[PDB]
Amino acid sequence: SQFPYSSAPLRSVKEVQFGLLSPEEIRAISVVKIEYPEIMDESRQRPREGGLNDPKLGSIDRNFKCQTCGEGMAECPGHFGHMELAKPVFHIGFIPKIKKVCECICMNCGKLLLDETNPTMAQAIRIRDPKKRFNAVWQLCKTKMVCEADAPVSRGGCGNTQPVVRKDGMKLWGTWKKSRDAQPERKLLTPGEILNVFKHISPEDCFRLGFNEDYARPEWMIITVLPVPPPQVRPSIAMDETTQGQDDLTHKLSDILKANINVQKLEMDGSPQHIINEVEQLLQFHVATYMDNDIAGQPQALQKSGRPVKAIRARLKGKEGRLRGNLMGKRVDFSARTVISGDPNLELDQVGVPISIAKTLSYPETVTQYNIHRLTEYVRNGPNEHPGAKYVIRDNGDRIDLRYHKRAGDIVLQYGWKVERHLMDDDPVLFNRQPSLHKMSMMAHRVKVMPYSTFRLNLSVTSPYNADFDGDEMNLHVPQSEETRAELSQLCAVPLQIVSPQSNKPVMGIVQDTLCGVRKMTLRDTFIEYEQVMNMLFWVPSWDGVVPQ
Amino acid sequence: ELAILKEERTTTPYLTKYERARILGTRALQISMNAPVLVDIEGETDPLQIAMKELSQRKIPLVIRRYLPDGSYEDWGCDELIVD
Amino acid sequence: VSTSTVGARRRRAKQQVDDEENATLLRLGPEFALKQYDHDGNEHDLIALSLSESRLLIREALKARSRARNGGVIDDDELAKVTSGAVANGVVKKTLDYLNTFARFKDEETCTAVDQLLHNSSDCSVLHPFEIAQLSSLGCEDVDEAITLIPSLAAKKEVNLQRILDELNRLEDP
Amino acid sequence: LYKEILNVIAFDGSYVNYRHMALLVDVMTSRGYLMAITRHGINRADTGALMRCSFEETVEILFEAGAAAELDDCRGVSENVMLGQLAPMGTGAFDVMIDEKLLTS
Amino acid sequence: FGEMERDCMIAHGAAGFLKERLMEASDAFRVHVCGICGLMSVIANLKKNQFECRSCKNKTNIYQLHIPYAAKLLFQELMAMNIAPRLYTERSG
Amino acid sequence: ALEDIMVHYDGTTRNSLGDIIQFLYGEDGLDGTQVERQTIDTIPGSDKAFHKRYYVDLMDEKNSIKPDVIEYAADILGDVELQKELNSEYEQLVSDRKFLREIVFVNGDHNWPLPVNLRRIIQNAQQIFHLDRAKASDLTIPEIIHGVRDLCKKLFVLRGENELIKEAQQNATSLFQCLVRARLATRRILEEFRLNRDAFEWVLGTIEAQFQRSLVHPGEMVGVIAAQSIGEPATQMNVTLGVPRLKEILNVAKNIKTPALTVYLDRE
Amino acid sequence: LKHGTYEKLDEDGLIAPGVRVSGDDIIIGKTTPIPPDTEELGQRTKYHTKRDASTPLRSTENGIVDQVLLTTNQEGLKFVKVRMRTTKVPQIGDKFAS
Amino acid sequence: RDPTLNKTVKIRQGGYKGKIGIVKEANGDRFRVELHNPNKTIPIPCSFLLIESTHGWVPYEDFV
Amino acid sequence: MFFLKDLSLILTLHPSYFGPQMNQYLREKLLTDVEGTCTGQFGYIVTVLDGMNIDVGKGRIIPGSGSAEFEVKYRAVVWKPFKGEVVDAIVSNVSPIGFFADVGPLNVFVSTRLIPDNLVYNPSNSPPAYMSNDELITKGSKVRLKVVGTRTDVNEIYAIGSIKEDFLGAI
RNA sequence: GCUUGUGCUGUCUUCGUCCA
Ligand SMILES: [Mg+2]
Ligand SMILES: [Zn+2]
Ligand SMILES: [Zn+2]
Ligand SMILES: [Zn+2]
Repeated sequence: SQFPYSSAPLRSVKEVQFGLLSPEEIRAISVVKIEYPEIMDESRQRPREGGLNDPKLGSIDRNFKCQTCGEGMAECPGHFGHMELAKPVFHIGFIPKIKKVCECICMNCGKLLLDETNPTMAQAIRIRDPKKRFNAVWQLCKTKMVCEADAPVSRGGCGNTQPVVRKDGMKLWGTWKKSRDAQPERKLLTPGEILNVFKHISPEDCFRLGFNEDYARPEWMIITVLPVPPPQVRPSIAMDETTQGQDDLTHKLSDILKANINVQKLEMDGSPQHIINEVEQLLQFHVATYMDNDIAGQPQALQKSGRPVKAIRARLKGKEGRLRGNLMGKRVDFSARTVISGDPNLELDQVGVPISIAKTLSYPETVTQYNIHRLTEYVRNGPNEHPGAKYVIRDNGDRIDLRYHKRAGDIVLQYGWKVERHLMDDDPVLFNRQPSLHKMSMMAHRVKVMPYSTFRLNLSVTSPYNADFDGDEMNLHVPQSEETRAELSQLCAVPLQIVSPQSNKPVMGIVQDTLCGVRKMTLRDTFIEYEQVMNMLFWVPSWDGVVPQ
Repeated sequence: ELAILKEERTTTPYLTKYERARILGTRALQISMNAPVLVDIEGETDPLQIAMKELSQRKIPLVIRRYLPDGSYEDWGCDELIVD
Repeated sequence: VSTSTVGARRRRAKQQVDDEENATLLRLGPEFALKQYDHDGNEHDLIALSLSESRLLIREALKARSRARNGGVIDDDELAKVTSGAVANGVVKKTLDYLNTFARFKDEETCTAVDQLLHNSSDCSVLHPFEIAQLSSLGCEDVDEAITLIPSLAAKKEVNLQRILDELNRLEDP
Repeated sequence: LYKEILNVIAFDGSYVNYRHMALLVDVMTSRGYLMAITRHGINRADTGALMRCSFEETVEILFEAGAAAELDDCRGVSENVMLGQLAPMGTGAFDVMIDEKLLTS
Repeated sequence: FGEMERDCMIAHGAAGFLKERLMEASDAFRVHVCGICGLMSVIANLKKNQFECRSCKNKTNIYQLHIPYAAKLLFQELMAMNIAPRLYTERSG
Repeated sequence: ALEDIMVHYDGTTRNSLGDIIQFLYGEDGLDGTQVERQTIDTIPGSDKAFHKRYYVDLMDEKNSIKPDVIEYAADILGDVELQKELNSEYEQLVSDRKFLREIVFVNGDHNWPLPVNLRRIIQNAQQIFHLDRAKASDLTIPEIIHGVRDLCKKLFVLRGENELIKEAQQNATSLFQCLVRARLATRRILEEFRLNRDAFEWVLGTIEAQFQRSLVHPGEMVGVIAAQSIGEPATQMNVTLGVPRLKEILNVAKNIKTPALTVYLDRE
Repeated sequence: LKHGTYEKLDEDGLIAPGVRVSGDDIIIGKTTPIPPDTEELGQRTKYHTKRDASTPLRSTENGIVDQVLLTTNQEGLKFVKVRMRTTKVPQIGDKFAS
Repeated sequence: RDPTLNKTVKIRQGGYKGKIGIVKEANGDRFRVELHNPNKTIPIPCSFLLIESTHGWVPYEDFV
Repeated sequence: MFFLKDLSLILTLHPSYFGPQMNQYLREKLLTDVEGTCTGQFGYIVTVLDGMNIDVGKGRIIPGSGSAEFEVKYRAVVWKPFKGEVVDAIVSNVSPIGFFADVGPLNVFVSTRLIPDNLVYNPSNSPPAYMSNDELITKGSKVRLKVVGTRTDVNEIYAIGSIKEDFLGAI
């Protein structure tokens, strides 16, 4: 209930369908066309329309609103633009796949070099998996080096000899055995030509190759129009109090747009083919290093400082990448960390929590008729006294900050509101020590609020945590809901974890001086007098009040 | 289609620990959001304790839908599952 | 708000000309196609309703709801006031007035005879239900008038349109 | 394979329950051939693209999934974790419905 | 809350706690998706109460999802590399 | 590798695709925290000791049940139906001994992790019902035979009436039924434990309930638990061994450091 | 401006030695000029021309100001250093070794 | 706004009698006063204070 | 034109209503939220057949919020105009720019550019009307018009008619 | 007659802490 109301029904994701983006789709989902390299209009605010920071792409500022959806910075997701390229270029990630498809089909009449008449081809057709189907078809048709004008009755073949295609850098060379020996010519296979050849491939041949007519079409691996990400993807940073530095992606897009304008102007005005080749290779290099700057066998694109450019690919890989670093694991709220100490006078499932940590952390409790008096007492106490509270949440979701409220003593609570009270005794919390090698490294304890700045543990739980009190630190996580509290108290609680499934034996025992003392005290020649016996019997919480003979 | 008739239910007749935890959490949340209680509470105030009391007396008005790997499901009432 | 029983309809690349709504071309769109599916997934035909059939159905449903809400114990105003919602009350009042001022058949037996004539006829076995509803609703008098008002009937020249119209006028209470 | 793993584990006196190593070698031999616990073994499966990319070779897996028009059915735990949804495990392996029949009492 | 802690919470079977940690205690975000193309290209003006996917040219088949902001960022970065991740709220078969 | 493996409501172990990894988790469908080391009493010893411990002859007077342990000691000799019941029990025990000694455990090891600690249940029954003193027992032999036989068909791991389900259910409880029959033998119950009727019914009910409580729960993420249970010892640790050998095994290396054969010769 | 206090600063924008300081309190007051907005529509003495760039004390620390240094840098602008002093008494959770 | 914020104050009653402080937060009677030597801030009712003026220490009522 | 359609609605119920009267309360909530509404995809929903015997099924508890979600399937009478369709109407207002008619709950606007020239608007007439030598169309007069265009709003439908063709105008 | 202001960089490098 932290989001403003929307009449769209709320559903969950059941399927993710992958595929390539078509140029028609890129143009259709775009809201503006990007054609001006200059970021700023006149260095007097109000960024230029049609530039890389167009206000229709979205708002990343507090006081400004998006001109496309009208929402604020918190709610606007950002909108895409497009950038028409003067000449088509290869997508750096699909170049070997383009090469294999070029091998699979005929460069003149866009048809597979073999038909279903060959039984091996029929068997290659039969496998449902597109990857394996493509692999089999490629393993067959790679050998075939000549289009067949007639059936091996005309299959539509043009009869031309299929060239040998070899990759060098991002440039494909097609060596034709032109008509024992002769002079063969190797001519550059420009992206436009391969795009035109792919465009004539029939849907059924496309299906035979493992591509899909609806989602993954072979000519969509050639970039003819580039989608422009919104500013939320590439935010600017404030280097100092005055100057603000642009993101790497914004600079790379500026380079791409300058190269595009260069190619267009060069083609329009006057065309020496060598200069066209140079500038178009520069454009191809910019588009390739915008997506992948770790290309083997060529120098990286560098910044003016000499550091390499941070490409989109490098944002998604590694420990600090998007997946590992922000989706499979992330930083979370409602957590605490401090040094741990031992406490012989704590229960096995209890944890001692400093008062400052209990004041900082909170749990949102719903106001009912069973707890309204206690909750309003907490609200009267305020955010600086324990037991107190920090916020009152209305049904509509408006928070009342009790720090800056001059009439907190005149706040009346209604049923259904939420009070973010301080951490209290017997609240279940999750406790954790890194590295978490097994599931007994995270267990649910009960809170006891105590003085001094350490966490306190019973000494029998130091074995599953593999912890000692010579400087170790441990983390604490506070559940924020009734269901989550029930899950912690009924599944992860310390007593339920005494016996481990790894070796069907307990993981917690009597240790250290309790073990030494229990050995010393149970020796045959240990005798105790009546007064000490009375003290030890009274020390037992479960003692029934009957002194043994 | 996907539903399985009550006579040919083959899943375990006992409440598992995950089902018990989820049912207690959901019932506690509902009680804390002003849902009618089906048991007589003497002096209990905590929603989780009231939910546990409801579970012990087989008075929780919830149904567990257990999913099979093929897609079919069986519907079990909280009052007809044995709880330890 | 309400969702139809027809789902899916995901993204593709081909575009068709049978997508725009058009009464003349008998292109009623996917949600009003000739073939429908019920809650059980069985085959179902599109159910058109003339003003007589619609008026009978709304009167029957409204009086059944009024009788049910009153513990099982005729005026249009009170019957409209039975429903809840001021905007709903206005909408049902407007529909009741429109149906009343253009009711071709106010009798159940006349409506039943009209429906049987327009359904069991051999010529009408090919007629679209929308065409049947339009013919029973508009109350046309001439074949040329019906063709001009309903362009779809121009291509179906194997229909005894004139005698069916005369039978409809005969069944119509003067 | 179980004998070798048991030898390695039990040499230094440690003990592990049989079912864990049984499950490990059953995963390693379920496909009819030996599947190594590597990217060459794990990521050559029919599992979802989002689940496979989160282990290793993220960008290559995503490019292959795009070019092959793969459909991820979102049944694994990793897909629901990275989509912020209730994973179909533990307390999320079932649904809870409201019992109208019992409420009449 | 790293990956090993995530595996420990999976081993405990506490799916609700894991979902709450990774969404409510972190980057919880709300997006709108077209019901046809499955893309995050809906232009929603919530106070004007008007939704539209201009590409698919539809105003009625639109849903809202609760996803991590990092997932939204990942999908937008994938879209920048010409990949189309389409999120659908129903299964097909 | 093991993250998406979960036990399902039909008892099978499957991955995210629904492919079956195990038709029953742990081949017994039990939880890893619910088993303890117990001895199977039919495996060790000699044939003379086994015969002395388990065989009850109602004809020979010096190889029968003692007369001070049963109140019906008079009208017991000479019966033939009861002798047939005792012979059926002994043949079942001999079949169990053959099975365990020849197929399952060939080196004679008999201390294995199993569920439901029977010794603890027996001594609990003795303490609760005060089974001390030389008082004769009112527990008839057919009651013992039928109680044990019925108990050995109520240990439900899988529910259903299909023949494959019954075959899998009988397979899953073979070792535990061998343990129960080895412990709850007629001569043992009458002489070593000295149970009465109430104690016997309590033991049977307790065995059934505790076996029901030891089954694995559907929804368990046993793959992650197995992964952690294998990786945890690896943290605390001429043939290559240890972590390099574990790496060789998990990577399925073609050229291992120390290849070797174990060649066994014929007896002579 | 920031949420901390500014009453402990002197006329020259610097705190004096011997003053108690808590977390977030401002110890160095600094401003940078900003081109004024359309506030020349009439704001007699309350039109903003500066942006605050002050230095607060660390939120987790508190102590006494011990010494304040004022000099000029290599280029020729002013340059300040403020030293804070506090006493740390041993307590539960402090690390010792032989 | 109270006229006692950011002003030197002295405590006249309770367990902190005769300690010099500075008023930091004042909402309803429970003035928050930081203590000059103990690095801490404590709540205190307005009745227990003494606000400094140009002519000795003045009580709370006699100053506002 | 009226039709019979099988419609579905998603109904969310707060836990405070989890009582024996849950089914009937859901029925009345469905009736209040469906009767009289106007959806552009379907048109106008006028009544729901068998309104007191609608199956509601079993509601699913939403994880993290407690509220139950119900899937209610029902059959209702729905009216929706189509492009190029001729229907009757009743004039509701007369203006120099054209006349506004009512077709049930739908209001149809016809501009003068879709009206024949001989039907000159007479503002001096009592009441004001678009009249010709042999035709006189005013407030409350029966008119037969052909729907040319339909404009869809969030929860409203705007239709545009024409009377310039044959067999149209006054009736 | 006089009313209290409402927040924060990025990228590398080095040195450390607790396990292993
Ligand atoms: Mg240590
Ligand atoms: Zn926007
Ligand atoms: Zn060819
Ligand atoms: Zn769309």
